[PDB]
Amino acid sequence: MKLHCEVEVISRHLPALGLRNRGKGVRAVLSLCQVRAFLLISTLKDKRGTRYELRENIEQFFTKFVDEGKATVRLKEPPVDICLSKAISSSLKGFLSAMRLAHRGCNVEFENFKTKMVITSKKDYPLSKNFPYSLEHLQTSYCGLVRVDMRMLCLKSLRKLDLSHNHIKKLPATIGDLIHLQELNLNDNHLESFSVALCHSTLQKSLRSLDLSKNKIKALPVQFCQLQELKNLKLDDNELIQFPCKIGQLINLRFLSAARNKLPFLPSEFRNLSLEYLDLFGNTFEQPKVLPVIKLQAPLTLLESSARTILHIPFHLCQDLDTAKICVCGRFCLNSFIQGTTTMNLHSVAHTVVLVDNLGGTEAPIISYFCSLGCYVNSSDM
Amino acid sequence: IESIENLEDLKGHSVREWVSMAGPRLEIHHRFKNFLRTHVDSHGHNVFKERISDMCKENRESLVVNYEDLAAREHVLAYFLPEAPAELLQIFDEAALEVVLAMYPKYDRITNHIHVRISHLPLVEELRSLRQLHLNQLIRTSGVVTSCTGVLPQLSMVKYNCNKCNFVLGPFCQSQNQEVKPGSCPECQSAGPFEVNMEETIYQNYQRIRIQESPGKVAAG
Amino acid sequence: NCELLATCSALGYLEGDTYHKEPDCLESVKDLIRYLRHEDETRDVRQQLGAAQILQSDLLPILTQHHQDKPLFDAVIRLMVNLTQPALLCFGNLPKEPSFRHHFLQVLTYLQAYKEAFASEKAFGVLSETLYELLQLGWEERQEEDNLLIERILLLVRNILHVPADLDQEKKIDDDASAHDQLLWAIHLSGLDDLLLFLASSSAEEQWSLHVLEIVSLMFRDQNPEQLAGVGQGRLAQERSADFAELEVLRQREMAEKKTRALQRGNRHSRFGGSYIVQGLKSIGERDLIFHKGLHNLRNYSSDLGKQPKKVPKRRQAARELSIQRRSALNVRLFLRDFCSEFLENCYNRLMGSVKDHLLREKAQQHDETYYMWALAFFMAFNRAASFRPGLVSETLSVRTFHFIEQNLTNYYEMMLTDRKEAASWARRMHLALKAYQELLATVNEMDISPDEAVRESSRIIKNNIFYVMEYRELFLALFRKFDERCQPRSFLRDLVETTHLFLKMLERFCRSRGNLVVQSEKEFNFLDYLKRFACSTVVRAYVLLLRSYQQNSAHTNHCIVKMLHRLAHDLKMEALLFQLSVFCLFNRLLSDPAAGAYKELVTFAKYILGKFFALAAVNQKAFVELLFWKNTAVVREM
Amino acid sequence: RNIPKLDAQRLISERGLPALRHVFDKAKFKGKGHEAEDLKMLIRHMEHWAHRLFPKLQFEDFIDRVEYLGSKKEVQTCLKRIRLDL
Amino acid sequence: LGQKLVIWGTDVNVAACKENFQRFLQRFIDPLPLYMQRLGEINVIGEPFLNVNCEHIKSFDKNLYRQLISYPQEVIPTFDMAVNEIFFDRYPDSILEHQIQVRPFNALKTKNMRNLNPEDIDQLITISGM
DNA sequence: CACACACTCTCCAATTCTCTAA
DNA sequence: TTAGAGAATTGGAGAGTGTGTTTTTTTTTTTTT
Ligand SMILES: [Zn+2]
Repeated sequence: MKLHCEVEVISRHLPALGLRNRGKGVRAVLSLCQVRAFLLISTLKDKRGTRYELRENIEQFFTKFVDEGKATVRLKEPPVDICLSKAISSSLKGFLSAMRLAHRGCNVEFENFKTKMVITSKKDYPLSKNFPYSLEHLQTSYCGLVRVDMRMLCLKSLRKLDLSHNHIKKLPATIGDLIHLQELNLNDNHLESFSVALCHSTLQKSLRSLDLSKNKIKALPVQFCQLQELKNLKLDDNELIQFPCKIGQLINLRFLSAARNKLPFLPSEFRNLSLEYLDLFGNTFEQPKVLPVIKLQAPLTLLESSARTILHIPFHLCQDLDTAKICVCGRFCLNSFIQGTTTMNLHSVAHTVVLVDNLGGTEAPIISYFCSLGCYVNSSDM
Repeated sequence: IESIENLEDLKGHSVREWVSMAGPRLEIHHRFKNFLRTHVDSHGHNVFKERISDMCKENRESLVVNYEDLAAREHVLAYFLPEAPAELLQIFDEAALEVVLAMYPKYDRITNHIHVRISHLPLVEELRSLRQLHLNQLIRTSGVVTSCTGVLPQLSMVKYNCNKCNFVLGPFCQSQNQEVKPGSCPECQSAGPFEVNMEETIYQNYQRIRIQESPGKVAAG
Repeated sequence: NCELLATCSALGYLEGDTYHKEPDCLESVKDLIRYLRHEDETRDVRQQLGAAQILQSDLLPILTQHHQDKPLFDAVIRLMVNLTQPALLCFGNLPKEPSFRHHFLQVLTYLQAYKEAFASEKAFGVLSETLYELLQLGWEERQEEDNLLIERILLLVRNILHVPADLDQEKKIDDDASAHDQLLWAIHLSGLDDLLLFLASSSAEEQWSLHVLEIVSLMFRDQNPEQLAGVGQGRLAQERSADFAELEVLRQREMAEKKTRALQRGNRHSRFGGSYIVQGLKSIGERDLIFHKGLHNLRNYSSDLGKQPKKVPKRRQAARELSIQRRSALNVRLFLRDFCSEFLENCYNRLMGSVKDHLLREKAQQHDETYYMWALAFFMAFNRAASFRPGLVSETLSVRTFHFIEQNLTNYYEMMLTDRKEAASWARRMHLALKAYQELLATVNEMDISPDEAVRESSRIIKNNIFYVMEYRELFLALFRKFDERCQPRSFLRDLVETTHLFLKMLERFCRSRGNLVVQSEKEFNFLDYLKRFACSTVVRAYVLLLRSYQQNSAHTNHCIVKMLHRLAHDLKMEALLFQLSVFCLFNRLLSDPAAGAYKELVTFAKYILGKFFALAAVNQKAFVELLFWKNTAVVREM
Repeated sequence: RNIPKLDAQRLISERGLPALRHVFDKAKFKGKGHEAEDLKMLIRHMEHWAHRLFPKLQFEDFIDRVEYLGSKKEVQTCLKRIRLDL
Repeated sequence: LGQKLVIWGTDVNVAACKENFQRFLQRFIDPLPLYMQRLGEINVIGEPFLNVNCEHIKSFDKNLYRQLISYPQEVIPTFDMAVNEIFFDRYPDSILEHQIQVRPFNALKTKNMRNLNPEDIDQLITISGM
């Protein structure tokens, strides 16, 4: 009988009188009580809710969005209008049927828990099993967790999972069973590597911010590029000696921080990024313009791996995609192995750049491919 | 609704709500219809048959009623008219439309409303003498028109397209007091940048004039 | 709405001053009664007929100009009783939610409009005439036809008198004719007051005693007995001169306060800068206080100069008195004085006996003993005022009335503590009981003063009985130990303190005059060990709570407070109970008062106890810590 | 954040009564016939102590709160201890 | 307590300044008991202000003049307290609409409009102008 | 655009109500 | 008879949403030139 939903009551004088309503609902409960029938609306403001007569005096209903998307009933009466901005469709339909019956007349606690919780240290409060089941947001910090637990993994609705300053050495594959996870932070932990199988989990479509700074990761897995929902990525203070070569597939990426890592040069597909912010300070990139180019010998295998990338599960095909050599270089393509290095200006890819080194210091080396005129330019540079 | 034999006994109401409620409203409606149908001049000629016929000959949408004739023939309507002019003029317009469509059944093709205008009202006032006592009352004044806007279209019954979905908001009446704000869409509750549906909106001619005291009626200097 | 409009039109119409009823008035009125009987719980027909004003426009003219048409008159009387039904009966209670409260306010508004309309003398003249020609017949000659008509007439009068004054128009200033005053004047000119006196004095028509009591209660709703008894021929000059003198007193007080504020602030504008370091005063940190509010403020520096006071939460908000007192119209006051005098001389004993019989037989409504106790308080106070004659109230002077009042007061006390959802209502009922008890205790003193040895004998008898029985002594301590400012008003606290003062005065004089040792299976007694029960912290806490309003208290109330505290301090040596920090703040205000000369007793008592405290403080510095809390037997450890 | 309270355990026995024991060691009362100014000095010192203890409240609000706090374990135990030795 | 007061960031005692101005009022006599004549003129005329010459203050006490010039926002209210204390120590039942304002002035300009500097902020100055 | 004001809503925890033991 | 442990209600901190802003010249006309 009772209905739990957000409510907005609009007195119908307001529009013609030139006055604008609040524009959103308030969490509430509606009760169809009855010698004669009443509607009780109760909110946080009033446990002792407001009655409304409906014995003979419903004006009309609106039902175009009873599927509960951008939804309401917009129940008009003399003189008020009652809107129900979010509910569940089946119970709301039953409630509307009861309302119609009451208007025909002849026949017949809003408790909640917040998104968020915090543990500043386990000794102050352990997580235990007392968490809310549908928790959306939790911080744990300075705790001695060597590995992430089922206590946080089983939470059904997490948007943010933060373990920064904990002592994690390894993280699981089952952390990717969190459907709506958009923020994952492990700043200042002991991670040797990011979880490889986790890349193809629910986080593949959902993760929008990842932080792995102050960890001794030396390299991310090549299938890290599966995390194409990602917008923010923080990797500074690590042992990171390379980005994944397919980083160019992270088309959602806007913020990137990898300062004082061990990067010698950038991936060739780094040119495909369109960041807002890029930080690579103190990464000890290589200075020389030497030309240690890998030669092809023009084999059929290299030619096939090069050319099939332009026309593409099969593990060999996936490996060839990873080794595509940027579609066998952007011009005069021969094979996907003719590799060298050139120098890149970082304002090509970010509108804000931290000066990576001194003396101008707005540039860094990048992997390149040298079919014909590219090799000529490399010889000119050397 | 039973016919009300005495409109004059307000029974404690004021004229505005008394004529706003249904019983006296229907009684006023029938009295004005009967006045238009049966009023005759000193020669016995039915004046309003001639006036409505001329109005329908010339497609003029407006009917001038002499207040002297109304006061002589039907007293209580003249009594209530200056006290609640908006309400009684609305009722008079409805009744005049009924009589006009009785005389000319096809006049709905030319008009959808007949405006009853009042002339020779004895409540004459000088512009310098208007007070708060005259508010919401039918006054009569004299002056020289010193300013005129162009004839401008004004919203009268306005409809709005919803800013996201294809629904159209219901008819809102324009008041002369403030801009009408649509509120929120009852299909989806959005309240964003709504826009007028020009094709489904009803407009009316608007013209704002400024009148002042005639220069021969103002004092020198 | 429209069908009601049709029937209301069918009632008829007024022309100039004559009402022309339609022949179908009977069936239209029956239809109106049917609609009212078939009302919604929102009382929609009540609201609609009140809005249509048919009570003012049709029914009163019909009642006043077609009273010979007996079936129509009876139907109109029944309809008017139905319409004038009070709002608390209409809705059962005060609604807790906005919609029903709006409907309650609508019905109350239309009831106030009916009360405004009913001040016409013609209506009450017709009512008095029809009641008179009915009561002319013998009781045995009456049938249900006439008995029910007497019930409906008296209920109509009761309903019209009961109506609350409009909050809008209750701002009338004293010596002006309020709507209630005009209604009482209508009763006076119609002569229904004499019919009420007849009904009260009649032995045959005793069946209407409860009704007549309720009429008299609602008639004397606003009045005070001593103030009313003081009315007389020469009052106009007295009240005029008093008004002028009080005006000048108010003006002088305001001028004095304005001068003090003008000195507290400087003679420089507020943006005139300047800052000081008060070297001795440590701030909330360890650094010296920096003062910015001007040098003028440092003469009477306090740290709370710029602080916002705190929101008292809803539960802790003190109870406030429900109405201001206003001096009603002089004509109405003279009429009520004459009514009260003649009623006291001719009616009161029989009416009170009849009401007590009704309460004993248990054929009265739930709370009619409240009306009984009201009548005790009002009419015994009026009797003692002016010419006191105990014969006029001898039906009330029995010990059975003391017992009945004590039982009711204890019942209301228990129900106030238990039925918490209307604790204020139980407190008001208990206040009526307390005032009745107070008036009995005052009347025995007046009997002692009076010259008749017979009434002195019976005064001794009743005093012996009351002081012997234990509950009369223990009830004061029971009330003090569970009084709550949150629930009971300061007027109740005033009445409790004054009644306690009078009770202890009588008991002390009684025991001083003669021993009379046995009390309560009896036991010994003495007044000193009785007074030691008033040495609890709660009672003195209540007494200082009343003392905080010494500026607004009556002089007699201030004497009661200071005499009780002087009894506890000087005679029982319990000054350490009253050594308190809040009490010392109140003493600080008393000493700093510009009108301190007007409170010579209070400031002298304050200086006595302060001198005792500072002697103890010089001997022992821990008394400063002892000031901070209320105490039990630290009153002796400090000693 | 740590919103403070005038409760039985934060400050009443920490910056409160132990300091109130010392507040009047250097007081300057002058005895009989001067009770008014002696009380003014007393009220000023008590008000200053209360302000430095809990600065959020006015003095009478502080008094009405601390009188309620007089019923609590810590407060009366400290009161008896101060009565006895230290 | 007034004796504990010092002007903020100034090391000048308000009570000592008040006493110095009181003895100035009591003992300065030679513009050719000077200012008690002005107090009597206030008493009979009913105008709540006292004009005082800063050169007289300087010649009586250089340090008091330096305090007045440097810290007028505190020193001038201190002088108001001093003069009102003297005036109502005398003439005990005379009634005034307001407390007296001390109005120190230099007979001639100390500065001109072009040379006013931020060094002169919250400082007593005298300037000539139209 | 964008940086301050102005206003509403929600959650959190601190106080008071109720029932029990010292 | 006091007061302390557990449950429910109220105060207000703060998170989130929406609104408002940064003398000059040419030409006419009446009266006075
Ligand atoms: Zn829409």
